[PDB]
Amino acid sequence: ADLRLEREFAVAPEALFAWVSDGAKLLQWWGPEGLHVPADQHDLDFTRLGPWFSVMVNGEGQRYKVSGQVTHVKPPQSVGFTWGWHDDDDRRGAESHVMFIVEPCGARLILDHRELGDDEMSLRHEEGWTSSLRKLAAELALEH
Repeated sequence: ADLRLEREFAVAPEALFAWVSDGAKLLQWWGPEGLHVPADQHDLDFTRLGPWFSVMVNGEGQRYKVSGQVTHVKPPQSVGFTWGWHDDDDRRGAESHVMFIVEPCGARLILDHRELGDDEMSLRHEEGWTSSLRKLAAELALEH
């Protein structure tokens, strides 16, 4: 019910943080490879506190909506937000907390997702995040 992922990048921590907090940048790699978020419906931005949400659509038209609350935004340091998927009738279930933290070295990113349904879910999310980070990595290497 608790997962941890991390990767280093040849960019400046200031940059890495902007890439994991700014909506313009977030909307670039959000969601696993294969699915995207329609500009039509979302509020993906961890730059300020308050409600955040975002639906994802895959290559087959399947929609997935996840909501949350940005709990803390430490501009250079880190961000933290609430996590909850939505029902077939727009009803969010089990809630979790996601945290993106930087820390230079270049700069490395730590993704920590806790309080998930169980282990079988702590896996499904890990691979999901893993898949989604590939898109960030690529997005970064394109901006150098």
